Amino acid sequence: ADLLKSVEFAVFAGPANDPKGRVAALRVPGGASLTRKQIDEYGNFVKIYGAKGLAYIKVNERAKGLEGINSPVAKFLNAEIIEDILDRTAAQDGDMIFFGADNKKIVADAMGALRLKVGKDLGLTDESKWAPLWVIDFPMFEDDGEGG
Amino acid sequence: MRTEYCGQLRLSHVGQQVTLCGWVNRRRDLGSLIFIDMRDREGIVQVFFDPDRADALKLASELRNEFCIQVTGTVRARDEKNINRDMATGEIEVLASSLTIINRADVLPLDSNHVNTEEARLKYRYLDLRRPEMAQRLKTRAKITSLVRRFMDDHGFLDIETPMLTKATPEGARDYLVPSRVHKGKFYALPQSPQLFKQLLMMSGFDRYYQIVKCFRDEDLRADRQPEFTQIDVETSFMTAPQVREVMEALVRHLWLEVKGVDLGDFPVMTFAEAERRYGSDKPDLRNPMELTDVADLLKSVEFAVFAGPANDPKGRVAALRVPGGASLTRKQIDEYGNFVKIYGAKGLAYIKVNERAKGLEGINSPVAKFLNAEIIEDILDRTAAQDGDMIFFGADNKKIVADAMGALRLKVGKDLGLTDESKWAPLWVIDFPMFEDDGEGGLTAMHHPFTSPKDMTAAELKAAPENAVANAYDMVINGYEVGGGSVRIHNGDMQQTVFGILGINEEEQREKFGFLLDALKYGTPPHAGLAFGLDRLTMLLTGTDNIRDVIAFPKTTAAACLMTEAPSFANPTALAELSIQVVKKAENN
Amino acid sequence: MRTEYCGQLRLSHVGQQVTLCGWVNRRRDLGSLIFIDMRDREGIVQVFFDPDRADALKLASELRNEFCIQVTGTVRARDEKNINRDMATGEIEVLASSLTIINRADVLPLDSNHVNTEEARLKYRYLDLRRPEMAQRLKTRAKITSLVRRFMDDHGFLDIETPMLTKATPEGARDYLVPSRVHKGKFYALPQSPQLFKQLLMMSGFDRYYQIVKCFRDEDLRADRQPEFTQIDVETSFMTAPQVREVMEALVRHLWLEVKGVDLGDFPVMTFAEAERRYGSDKPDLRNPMELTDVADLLKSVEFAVFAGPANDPKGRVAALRVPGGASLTRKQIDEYGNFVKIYGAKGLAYIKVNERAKGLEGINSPVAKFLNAEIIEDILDRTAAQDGDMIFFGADNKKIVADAMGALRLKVGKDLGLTDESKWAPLWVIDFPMFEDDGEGGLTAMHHPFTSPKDMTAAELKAAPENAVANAYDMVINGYEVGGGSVRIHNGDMQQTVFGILGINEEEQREKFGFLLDALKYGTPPHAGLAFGLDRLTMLLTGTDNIRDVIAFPKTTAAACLMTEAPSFANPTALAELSIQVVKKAENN
Ligand SMILES: [Mg+2]
Ligand SMILES: [Mg+2]
Repeated sequence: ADLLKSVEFAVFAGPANDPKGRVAALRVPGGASLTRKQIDEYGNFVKIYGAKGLAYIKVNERAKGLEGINSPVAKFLNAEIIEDILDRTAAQDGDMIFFGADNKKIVADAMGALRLKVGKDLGLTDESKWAPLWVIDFPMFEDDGEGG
Repeated sequence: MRTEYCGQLRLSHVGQQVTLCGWVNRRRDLGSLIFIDMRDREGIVQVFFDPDRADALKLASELRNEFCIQVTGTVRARDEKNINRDMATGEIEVLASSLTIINRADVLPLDSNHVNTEEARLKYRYLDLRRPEMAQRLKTRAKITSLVRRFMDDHGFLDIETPMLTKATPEGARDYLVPSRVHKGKFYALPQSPQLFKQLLMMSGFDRYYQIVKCFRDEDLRADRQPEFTQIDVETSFMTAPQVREVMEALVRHLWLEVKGVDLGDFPVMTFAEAERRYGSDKPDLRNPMELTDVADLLKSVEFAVFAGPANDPKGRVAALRVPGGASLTRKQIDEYGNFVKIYGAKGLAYIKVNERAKGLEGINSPVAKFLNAEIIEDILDRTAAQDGDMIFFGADNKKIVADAMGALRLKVGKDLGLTDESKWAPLWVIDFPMFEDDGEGGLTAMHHPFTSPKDMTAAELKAAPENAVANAYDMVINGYEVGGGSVRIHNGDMQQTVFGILGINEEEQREKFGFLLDALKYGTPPHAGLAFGLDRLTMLLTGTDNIRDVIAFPKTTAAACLMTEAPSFANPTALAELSIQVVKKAENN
Repeated sequence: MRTEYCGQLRLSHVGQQVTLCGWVNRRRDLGSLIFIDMRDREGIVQVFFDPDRADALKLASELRNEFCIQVTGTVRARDEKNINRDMATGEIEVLASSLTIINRADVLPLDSNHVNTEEARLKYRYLDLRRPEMAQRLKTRAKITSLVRRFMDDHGFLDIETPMLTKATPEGARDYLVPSRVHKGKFYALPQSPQLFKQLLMMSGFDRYYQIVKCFRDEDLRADRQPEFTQIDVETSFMTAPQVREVMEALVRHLWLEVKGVDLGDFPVMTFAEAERRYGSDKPDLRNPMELTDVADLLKSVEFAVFAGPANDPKGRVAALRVPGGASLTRKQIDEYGNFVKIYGAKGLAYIKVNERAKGLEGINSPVAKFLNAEIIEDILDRTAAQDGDMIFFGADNKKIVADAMGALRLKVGKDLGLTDESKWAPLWVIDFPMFEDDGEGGLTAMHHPFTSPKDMTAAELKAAPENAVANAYDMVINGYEVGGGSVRIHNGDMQQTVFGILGINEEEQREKFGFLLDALKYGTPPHAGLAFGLDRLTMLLTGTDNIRDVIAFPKTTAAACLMTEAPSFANPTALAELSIQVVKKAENN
């Protein structure tokens, strides 16, 4: 988000400047080879969780520039912003960066399941492994929907 | 100067010398003999350069992809073994006697035998529109608008232009603003449609109006949703809904005959209420033979809450989906669907496998048969008319949950089991759409524009029980897509006032949202009604595409940007200066 | 539900029972008899209510003008003594048998038995459109577009839509900006025309395009100048200019034959130079037989500063206007003219009365005879082929002021002396326009537009002497009005780049402003020419009207306002914040 608070592109800008939102990037290893068909399916899969789409950036020849990538949103971004993303997400040649731009809950829900799907669909998820962990500091309360 | 178009050559042209202007679509060589697929707007024709002299040839060996050339030669039959079935001109070829290279062509940035992002094609749109597959969709759109015009003009509709620069703060505040250089600080609005002007033209006595016109939306550019879209706009006077539907139906039928050669046949008509019940959609796909059956009343007394509750709830339903030949279905498959319906709010998906009715409870196989009984399952198999082999799926929830879930489940199953003949044309009319609904905080809001009239209510009965009042509105669906809609407007002022009252639109509001109109209704307003067909949809259906961008010559992307011209763009400060506006940004604490 | 239109009924209908729908135009009681002149878009029909049918006559006594009614009656022959030869339905009337008052009507705020101000009419536009004179204009406009469309279709032009949400481009003129809610800080531009998009379509393979589309000029609005106007946009491929004019000259003749029923003949053809040398404008009115003559060459050595000066000025000319029977003019008369030309920035208006060339200088009277001499005056008369009883005015100044003022005085003197036959049609083609025109700021501007091809000058020669380059451009003038025009486009990249150069736009700007255009020219661009027509002017000319606002359903005033809707207006403050913009003071910020 902090990388895109400026951009004129409201699709990113709105939610990046909106504290109840966020622009989330999901880096999928060697997912650049993903297909026109496959991207579109995911596009619709995220909708199930409230997402109004899925912007992407296909990373080909990293150290080559905006020339080294390939993205429908690249023109709404620029050279500097895109290196920051490829860097931050530690993208690699042949990698795929997916974007979720909406209110925190939707981005969490969409990119969270999307993150899971892509893992199984691409077998990046080694399910033979055991991954335990602690999640601490839960909110005290939840919205009750009726005000309380 | 051509004498004919490449793609129109046929066996009947043999012996005729022709002159063709076009482009090289593909080039192939047989030794020194050069074969070229010469293309122009009508399609491709094979042209062969076979001079028995090295002089004449020269030029031809230079031709490459997209060269713009002129050649004059004679038509002849292709040798039986080379006749091309998939080519309108495939039974003939042209033997060139003259060649003129009008203009070369650099190497194309768009790949021919490779895959191109819709991003590149959009950037090189003028290159992509050359593809015969692409040209054709736009050639057909031209025949479609030509057919509409001639049909409308013949049935007495007047083509009368309405303004694009219009009164701002018009509808939903979902429009484009155009700042005025002359009236500093003031704006016009690009129209959602000739919304109020066509009604004015009915007051002005024109009797029937239509226009092929552009419209603008300004929401979040969903895919299939451009920032501007063309509508076949219609308005009539002294006509009832049925009489409006009939003429608009003869239009579509006329379009299918003349374009696809199919006779759509009389359109079925349904009520918004019947549609949600039967198909769980206000836009039913009737290419799918299945349908939902209500069986709530058959289950109002069982002990099983899953059914008993939704069955007894006044705002709940228990829909039965009978899928012919579905008993032969996998736990795996029955589990996918089990999940699939979860996407729309379903908690589950009970089912009854029907193997052999004649044998009774022992004829079925079902996890819930236990909680039911012989009679109930018999009544249900009767209502749904289950044949041995059929599967009965049940969605038992809130009217909405069931509708979207089973609605969706019906569509998926049908495709899956090959039950829906994707190749059938299923047109219909959905009518009697509710009049109102809850808006944001409730109260009540118009399902259509506020000038729509009630179908079967009095101003008082309406003021008395508006919640479920039924509108005199109609929709044309073709294979599950809203392709048109309209309604009968109000001509009785008492009635218009009551609507506004129900709507919460007070006097000051009325006066600024549409005062000239309201004024216009004071001079003997005739009964009037209209409708609008989305031209883009119409064209998608008529050319078998599914991508809205394929029926528009210069479409924008989802982000409403144009990749070729690169609009929208930063404006010149000079210009912003005369316009008396300036770009600003929240100076949030800095 | 009507059965017929009030105005179509003729004797041929005598006998039938008809159901009319429409408005009460007039009402006349004749004893206990009630007569109504019922109206609908086809016209007026007299309706007779007999006391024999008690209830219809009962309701009919409440009918006032403009009531919306329905009457079912019987058509019948009026008596010979009651035939009204001035109504199309003047030989019949309808003996009513039933009446239904659909809606009463308030007294119209727009009086009809009297004349109104174009202003009051525009506020109640809807009402003013109920008038026959008015409604006939729109119906002929519908007829014309319909005759155009069938024409284009028969000749193979495809109707392809272009976008209205465009990219603000360099030069040309001024656009209406449209801020973007998705690309905050960026705009689109309403198109001045499908100018670059139609060429892009000729490069896409479509071969002939046309569209009846809206264009927006945000420059100050003149007399018959609306902010929006409609053009019959045309673009062709593989055709020369003479060929383009041919078919284009055919569409217009067809219009004049189908509409006013006149034949025009082959349009004469004049070059820009001839047109200026002879009439002082690039849109001459050949209805006026007079024509200007040049004499500067004869006045270089005169003492008289009023001639000598502009005659030795490279950018000046001294034009003589021989006005037949002009000697008869009076002093008050000669002075109005003298002042008249002042309006166009000219000085005075020297003159010579030729009473008898049979007396040399003695046969002529003049305030400037003493300045010229026996020789110079003989050449001036010969050159002008002056007749005894002829007046010769002289305009000496800057080429543009002379053309401007002398071509104006040429037209005015035409009406005054009754020398122009307002009844004739004078159509023609003005061709061979220059590529550029001095822009008053140091450089050059495209006479027609940046993409116009030069008749025969090479890129090099064009770099050498651009001011002198002749264009492959043509205008169609009819009676002194520019109805349409266009040019053969540039299909070569170096050429296009070169012109962008002369136009003062640099590589970088060319790249970012016309980059898509510069690339497309690399892929076999075919030769292509086009032309646009002024629909509104065409309709004006064909409906014999001089008020362009009389051919538009809902036009705006000269200040670009809509008195009926009240736009432009203030936009919702919120709307602007969502658009990331705000209105400012002309001074204030910067
Ligand atoms: Mg709808
Ligand atoms: Mg002009």
